[PDB]
Amino acid sequence: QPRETWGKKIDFLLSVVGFAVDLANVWRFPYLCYKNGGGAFLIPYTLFLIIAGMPLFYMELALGQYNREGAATVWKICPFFKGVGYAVILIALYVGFYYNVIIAWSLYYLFSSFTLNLPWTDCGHTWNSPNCTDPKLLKYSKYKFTPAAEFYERGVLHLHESSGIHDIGLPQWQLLLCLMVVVIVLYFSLWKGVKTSGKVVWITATLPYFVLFVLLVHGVTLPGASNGINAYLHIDFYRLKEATVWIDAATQIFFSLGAGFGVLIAFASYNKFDNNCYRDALLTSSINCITSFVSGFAIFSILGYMAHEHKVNIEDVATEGAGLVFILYPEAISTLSGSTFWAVVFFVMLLALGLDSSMGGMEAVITGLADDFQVLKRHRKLFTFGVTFSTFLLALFCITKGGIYVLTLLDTFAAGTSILFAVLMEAIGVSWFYGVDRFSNDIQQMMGFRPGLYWRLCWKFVSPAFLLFVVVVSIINFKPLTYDDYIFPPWANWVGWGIALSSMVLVPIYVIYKFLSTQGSLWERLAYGITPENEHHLVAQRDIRQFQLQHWLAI
Amino acid sequence: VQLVESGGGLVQAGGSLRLSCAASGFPVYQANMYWYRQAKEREWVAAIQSEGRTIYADSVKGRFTISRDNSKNTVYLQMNSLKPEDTAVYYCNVKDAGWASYQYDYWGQGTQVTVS
Ligand SMILES: CCOc1ccccc1O[C@@H](c1ccccc1)[C@@H]1CNCCO1
Ligand SMILES: [Cl-]
Ligand code: NA
Ligand code: NA
Repeated sequence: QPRETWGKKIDFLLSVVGFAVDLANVWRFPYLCYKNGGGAFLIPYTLFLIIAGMPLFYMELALGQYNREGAATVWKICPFFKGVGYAVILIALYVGFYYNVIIAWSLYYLFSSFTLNLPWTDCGHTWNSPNCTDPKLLKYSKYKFTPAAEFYERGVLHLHESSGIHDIGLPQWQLLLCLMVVVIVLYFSLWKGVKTSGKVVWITATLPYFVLFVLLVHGVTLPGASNGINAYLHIDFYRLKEATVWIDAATQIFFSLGAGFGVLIAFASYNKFDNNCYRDALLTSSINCITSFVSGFAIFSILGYMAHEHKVNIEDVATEGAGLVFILYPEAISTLSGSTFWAVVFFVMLLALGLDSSMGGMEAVITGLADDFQVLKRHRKLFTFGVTFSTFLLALFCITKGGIYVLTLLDTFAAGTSILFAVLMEAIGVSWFYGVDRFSNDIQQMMGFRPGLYWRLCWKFVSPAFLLFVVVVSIINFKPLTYDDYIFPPWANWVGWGIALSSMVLVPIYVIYKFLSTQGSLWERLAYGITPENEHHLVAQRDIRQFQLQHWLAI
Repeated sequence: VQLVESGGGLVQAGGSLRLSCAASGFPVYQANMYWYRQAKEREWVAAIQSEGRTIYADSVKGRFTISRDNSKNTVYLQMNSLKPEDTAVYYCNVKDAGWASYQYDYWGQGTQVTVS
């Protein structure tokens, strides 16, 4: 059976947007903008989007659209690099092992939102410690004795019952049920392919923007919202002289766009050959970054409201990550008129933000491994069930009582240096070994124009250089594993490094396997490993372009 | 899906030759129809795409004209000012039939074109 195409281009576009835009855009980018010079932070961020993020996004979309393969089997163009695709698939599975747990947290909060008295508004619950204090009497974000912080930690995480990652306890049945619902939704969104995934993203990718619009219109009218917005966009150009600001912008671009993660390649593998993936790459990257910028306005409207309610400054309330959306935002919601409506819409928005990114991540695995194995391709429902059930079982660790520690370890070591290395290897294998000139010819075959010298330069030198810089800083600026005041044991750090290395060693391991499993002399084996599999009849003729300097000097 | 190529033969340098691609099993008017040649590796020649856009390889641009007849479900390749370097077996290819379709990537058996 031939591979199906997207039922519509809107299906593909919304799948790409849904994967790209998630809770990161909302809970990481605004805080980075506020902490890294406000509107000045947009200069490194926009520059990196232009020079690395957009070029990589374009590269992966064009690669998927031309080769019509997943992350692993797209390396028929450079056989030695199939380990890179295997590493990307492994990283996607690893990331899903903990990302769906944050989705399950959003689902738990949404279920808890179906009340006129939100559980995070007052103390006096079973999960409340005697130190719980009415927040109207009170860094604020680090105060753990508020109804919202205590609700999160003790009635959602039950983290008070785990002393560390050495004793994580058993999975929590409420979070277990929420994870079951999340994985069932993922299965029935993924089991019948892109034909139904592309229609599910009509809701999961567009609902967040409606919710964000209503949140913005309400936030701008809140007392103190203007002060929060001013703090958000206060331009400090002297912050651009610090390497930390540029490192943060580069890391945010790389980990928000998701280029080279195996998802864009899989999505473009279902495109029509005529599709203009250049326009789609530009549009979707711009949408991701503009969504982050616009969501920062709502985030900091609420932050300014909270700072005005507690008579504190933005620095005291300003926070990021799960803490923001699960403590600070619920607390603000509990003080609003119609707090139930706001909680429901906010957590529906979090669910929509996370669900299509989980869809994209699991589609990466499913497409990549179905392209590699025909049994998996002809059994999509069974293989999707296998993937989702494995994700559920291995995410059961992150919904234990000490599941936040496992989640921290995974969020640190599953797609960090490992995914950065995998994407750098992809960029090298495409723009140097396969050839940026060959890639441009492939793009011309589909769109009738070759990419301009800008894109070829970015693919061969800038995006590889950006990725190398980000890997080097990720390794250099590694901080030992910690969660709040908890410091993980050394063996936890070793386990995290092993998780990081598990996918990264597949690249050299596959190169060694391919070299040893290919018959011939050393040069014949190298030629077969760098030559596209449909050109291996030329290796006998001793016509290998990678063995000439014109190939490597070809920009 | 089936693709039958016809129109190839022996032509003189600078001569004209029209290849035909009779398609069955799909509508060519919404399909990405590609022409390739193999004298060497298979080389993309021209394409008439889902929305009717005609694109050509640099080697043949200005000399070849790809066109389709919706009524006959046939794609044509009008090869003008042919040169000996154009001697090859020309393959008609359907990449897909649009969006709500399948990636057929079906190839014809090829039509031999010889110049001079
Ligand atoms: C690793 C492939 O991407 C994902 C796999 C599973 C769930 C979510 C995934 O995407 C998100 C993510 C990737 C890596 C690490 C953490 C989270 C985000 C989703 N927005 C685009 C960037 O990737
Ligand atoms: Cl972002
Ligand atoms: Na993102
Ligand atoms: Na998303």
